Amino acid sequence: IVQDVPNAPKLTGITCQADKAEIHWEQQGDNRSPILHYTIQFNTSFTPASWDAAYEKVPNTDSSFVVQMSPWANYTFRVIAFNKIGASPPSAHSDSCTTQPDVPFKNPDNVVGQGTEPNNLVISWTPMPEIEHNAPNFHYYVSWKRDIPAAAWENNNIFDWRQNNIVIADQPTFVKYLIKVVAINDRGESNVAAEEVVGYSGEDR
Ligand SMILES: *[C@@H]1O[C@H](CO)[C@@H](O[C@@H]2O[C@H](CO)[C@@H](O)[C@H](O)[C@H]2NC(C)=O)[C@H](O)[C@H]1NC(C)=O
Ligand SMILES: *[C@@H]1O[C@H](CO)[C@@H](O)[C@H](O)[C@H]1NC(C)=O
Ligand code: NA
Repeated sequence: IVQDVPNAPKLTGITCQADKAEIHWEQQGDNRSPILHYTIQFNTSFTPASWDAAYEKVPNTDSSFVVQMSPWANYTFRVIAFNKIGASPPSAHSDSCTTQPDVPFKNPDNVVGQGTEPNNLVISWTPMPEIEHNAPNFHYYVSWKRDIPAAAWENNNIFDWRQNNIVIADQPTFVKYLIKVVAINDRGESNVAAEEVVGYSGEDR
């Protein structure tokens, strides 16, 4: 038998719920090599040119699948069929689903407090991409204080979601600080308590 990758599946419909979508499709021929699994890909209005995997290796017996959707986003999906020869061209993309705003569901990862020079303290974190913003006017709220009884938190709003640090200067060398980096948007601060990270001014811990 002469084999080839499968034909593009036909996306037949979609159901858009508040926090999930059910995508439906019909395979269109396996060109003589049984379909092994499907991949459901998705793109958003934030990064429309990027197609990322919503789910890989979806069973060959499924003709529909439920995928989770994050708050404040528009999503369109497409399906690719795979057989031993390889991947089929993608199906046409689905109609879009729009999700409503909510508070952020996480705070930034990799929070570090460390000086780069003797008398400063640099607080850094990994920026959260737009799909994690969850509502308009997303910003980071950075707080810090010396680990001294009665010391008050000093705070700073960072409205640039791509910014990954703040530099605090005129600090004593090698002293301890308690630090927090919280995600906040129009709906409120995130629903997960941020970890109080221990940091040190100067270059040593
Ligand atoms: C996901 O990517 C597709 C393109 O691969 C987007 O579809 C294009 O959208 C523009 C309008 O923004 C149309 O003018 C083009 O004709 C589109 N056509 C398709 C046929 O490719 C789609 O809008 C993107 N999804 C989201 C949510 O941005
Ligand atoms: C969704 O698409 C509409 C229409 O293009 C746009 O006005 C809106 O900004 C988009 N929303 C998000 C969260 O990307
Ligand atoms: Na989101």
